[PDB]
Amino acid sequence: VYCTVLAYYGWWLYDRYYLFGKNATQDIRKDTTEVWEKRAALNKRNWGYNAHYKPELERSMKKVLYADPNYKFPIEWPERYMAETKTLEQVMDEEENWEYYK
Amino acid sequence: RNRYWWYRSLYDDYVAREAKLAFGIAAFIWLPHYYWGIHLNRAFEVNFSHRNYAHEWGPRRNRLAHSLEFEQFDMILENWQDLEDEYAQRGDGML
Amino acid sequence: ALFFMANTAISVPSVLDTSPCMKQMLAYEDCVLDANVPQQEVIHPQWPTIWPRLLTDGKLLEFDKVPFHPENIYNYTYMRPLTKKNKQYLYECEEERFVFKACLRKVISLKKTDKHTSWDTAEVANLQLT
Amino acid sequence: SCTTRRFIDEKEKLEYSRGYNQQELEASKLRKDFVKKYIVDFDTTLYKTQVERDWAYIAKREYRYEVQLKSIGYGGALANAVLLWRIYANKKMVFWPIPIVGALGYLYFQPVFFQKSNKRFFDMCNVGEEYYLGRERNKILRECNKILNVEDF
Amino acid sequence: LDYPDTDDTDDTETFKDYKSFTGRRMVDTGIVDPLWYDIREGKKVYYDWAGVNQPMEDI
Amino acid sequence: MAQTAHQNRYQGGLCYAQCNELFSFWNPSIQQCWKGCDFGVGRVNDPEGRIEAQQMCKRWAAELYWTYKGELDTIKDLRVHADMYPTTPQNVYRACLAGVRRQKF
Amino acid sequence: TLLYGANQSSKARENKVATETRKERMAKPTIQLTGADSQNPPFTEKNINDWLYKTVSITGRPIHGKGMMIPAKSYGLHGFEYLVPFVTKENEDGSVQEGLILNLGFIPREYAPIWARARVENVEEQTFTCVVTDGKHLSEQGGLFASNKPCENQWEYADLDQLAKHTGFVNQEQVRSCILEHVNTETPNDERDCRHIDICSDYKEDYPYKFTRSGVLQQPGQMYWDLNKSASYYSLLGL
Amino acid sequence: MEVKYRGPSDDKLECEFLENNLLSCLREKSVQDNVAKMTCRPEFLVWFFLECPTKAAVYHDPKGLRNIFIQDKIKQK
Repeated sequence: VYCTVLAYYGWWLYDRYYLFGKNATQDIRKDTTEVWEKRAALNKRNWGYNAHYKPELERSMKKVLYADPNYKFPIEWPERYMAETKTLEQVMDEEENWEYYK
Repeated sequence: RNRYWWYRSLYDDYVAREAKLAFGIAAFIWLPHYYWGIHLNRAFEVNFSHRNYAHEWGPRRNRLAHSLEFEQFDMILENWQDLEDEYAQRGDGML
Repeated sequence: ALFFMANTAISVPSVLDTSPCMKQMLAYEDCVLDANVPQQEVIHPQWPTIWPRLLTDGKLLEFDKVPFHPENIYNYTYMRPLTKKNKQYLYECEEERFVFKACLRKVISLKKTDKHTSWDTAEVANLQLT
Repeated sequence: SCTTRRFIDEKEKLEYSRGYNQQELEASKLRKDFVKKYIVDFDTTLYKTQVERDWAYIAKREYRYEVQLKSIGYGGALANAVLLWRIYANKKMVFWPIPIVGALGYLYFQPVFFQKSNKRFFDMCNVGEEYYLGRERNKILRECNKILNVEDF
Repeated sequence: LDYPDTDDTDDTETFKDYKSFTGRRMVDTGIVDPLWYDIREGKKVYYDWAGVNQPMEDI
Repeated sequence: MAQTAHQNRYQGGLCYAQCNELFSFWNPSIQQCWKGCDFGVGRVNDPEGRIEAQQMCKRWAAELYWTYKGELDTIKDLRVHADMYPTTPQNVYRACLAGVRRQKF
Repeated sequence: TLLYGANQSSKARENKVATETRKERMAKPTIQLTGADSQNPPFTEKNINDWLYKTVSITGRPIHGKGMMIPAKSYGLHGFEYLVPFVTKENEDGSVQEGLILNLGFIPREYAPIWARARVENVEEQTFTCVVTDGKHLSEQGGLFASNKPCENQWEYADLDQLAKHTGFVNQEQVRSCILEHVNTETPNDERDCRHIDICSDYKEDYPYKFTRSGVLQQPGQMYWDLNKSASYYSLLGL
Repeated sequence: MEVKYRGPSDDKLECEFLENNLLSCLREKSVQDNVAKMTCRPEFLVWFFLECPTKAAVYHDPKGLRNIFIQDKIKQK
């Protein structure tokens, strides 16, 4: 029976590798929508996106500013790691003509 | 298990008496090695913890010292500016 | 392999950071990073006094610099004065900057006195033993 | 470090050898009560924060090796001495000196090794004022500072 | 002594170096061993503690 | 899957299977596609979570390669093909977006 | 046993009185020795009782090449007391020198050889604040079946005459009179301080480690509490 | 990181150099760097508080700082 068990294990590996799509499709249908939504909610991670300052200080001005839904950061988070594509004169002109919301 | 199978598995030669007597002595000769290995493993873990701290918080403490020195200079500068204001009032009587 | 090392020292924890004003420093640095200011001198909370030209014209060096010629935008960053947007988003970080400066001043006010009998064995209180 | 640990051990030995005053004894009693309760009499895994659990377990391990295991070893040495005496006297193997004299030796030596290393265990609980264990240790530290008219860390 | 030439075997120069301010101070520091020979007449005589044979005669 | 979330591709689920089916077996874009599956786990169904996941893909592409500010916003064609390799931030962004699209639940 | 315990108690009382006397002597401010006063120190075999265990601050140049390493143990470390010939006055040629013996403090056994150190020792004129000390417990630490080997650097106890002969100084009597222990006077003056060398727990100082004012007062193993414990033990054994 | 220990130098010439830099920085920054030529080096300021504790304590003391300011004003005329 040792040979049979070894053959079954080998076939299981072969089927797992070669029928990944079929196996995953069958697995996705074994649970209802609510269970999968709960699992997805449990696995939701930010992965390091928009990890701006989180004010822990109680008197921090940025705490109230961030609580404001109309607060605009100086630059969008994905743009914090992109090289500037405009001249320094244009950058300074735009920043000097910039006006704060509220 | 099967005594006959295990008594002539090793090339039809019988060393079962010495194998049986080996367990009792072998149950105690490994204790010093095991305890000193525990000590060595803890030392390695402490060193890796120190490496992590130095890599991460090493640079941060230097910036904190830099800011401490700058703050000392700021206090001295505030007192110096107060003296400058007093000298601006008393043009030459201060000296 | 599986248990080749025969033991793992999970008891030894990560080195606890016991710096005086580290939390305030990190909070202020995160806030300044939010402002997205090209000048790096703003990392120190004392920049308005150490480099006051950041608020007037940006000339922090008397032509004694080596950052290469002004051919691209990423040059003379300290030779660039703060704009209105930078000034606003740095003012938004004023309370944390003030808390950091207050912590620094209080730490500076701490002096070693003769009642510190535990000075020679301060490592144990600093939690250096694991 | 090894040098720090050796210096702490030898300084504790010297302090125990010279004596322990009266106010020093009061401060030592306060420190020992705090350490005993909050470490030995409590499950260090029940603290809320990970820092508290980790460093309380480190302090408890230090207590285990420096007080529990040392006292067990010294009580066992005393029990071995009594056992050799009784074997020689009775000219046969005896078993009574092991449990009774071992327990008596442990009860004799645990207070000694606790008094010797009270400051070591008390200081290892200095996790900070932000945590419950650190707050309690700081309260006891302020009481000890009042008693000894000094300032500790 | 000074054989074959002072460029190779500078015995007199080293003898003067050890007998000067800098040499005495360097020996005082303990990082330099004491002088191992003496230039008596025109002969370099090694001390007994030096653990070497005496130089051969120039025949 | 050094940059991904699961030890093996089979734990990723149907999304990783679709990512494998999207590109040829020698194409390293699949891993980037896998990262898309990671970004849109609890976000694809939420109307703003989908936009958040797309922004996460843009940030990921900007962090992997040097990028310019408008470069990822002026892409004419966001479609991908089998032989699309992550040699450019545009390709990384497109693979990540394709992975986000294929994340049910 | 009872006689031994009584003798131990008497020695404990005498040591307590001596420690109080030494604390009173060391509480005084340091006596400065600069210029000619250093070249002709007031210490002598006849006047030593006036300056015994007394804090001076003398300028002179130490000789690290001919340092003696008296075996000693400090906080569980088997190391050496680092005696050096301290040259105060010398002629230009350097053949004729006079000075004293300076105990630089504890140096660990690993760094005792000169070649074992990552430094080139400074042998120029330096000012050292040292307590003038008889050097008693160092001279009484060899024990039976132990002896010094001079003409080489082998020591077991601080034999003052042999150390003076090793120094080679002309003023042999003054060298034999006493030794100057390098001390730190910014430390508590009680003998219960339990920090005998000026170090921290991490040993961040540099070897050799100078004594604190409690270290000079400390006779290793013969303090009054140790003798009281011995007396109690011997009384219990006798009775 | 095996960093060895060496205490504050308090060297005469080094502390004179650091104090000259400190005085130049005080004079420059007290007027928001309105001088024609600014010679202040902020970095050396840090070292002034790491290797000259005696002069740092003098500068913190109000009377010592007043004396220093008066002498500097006399020097600058």
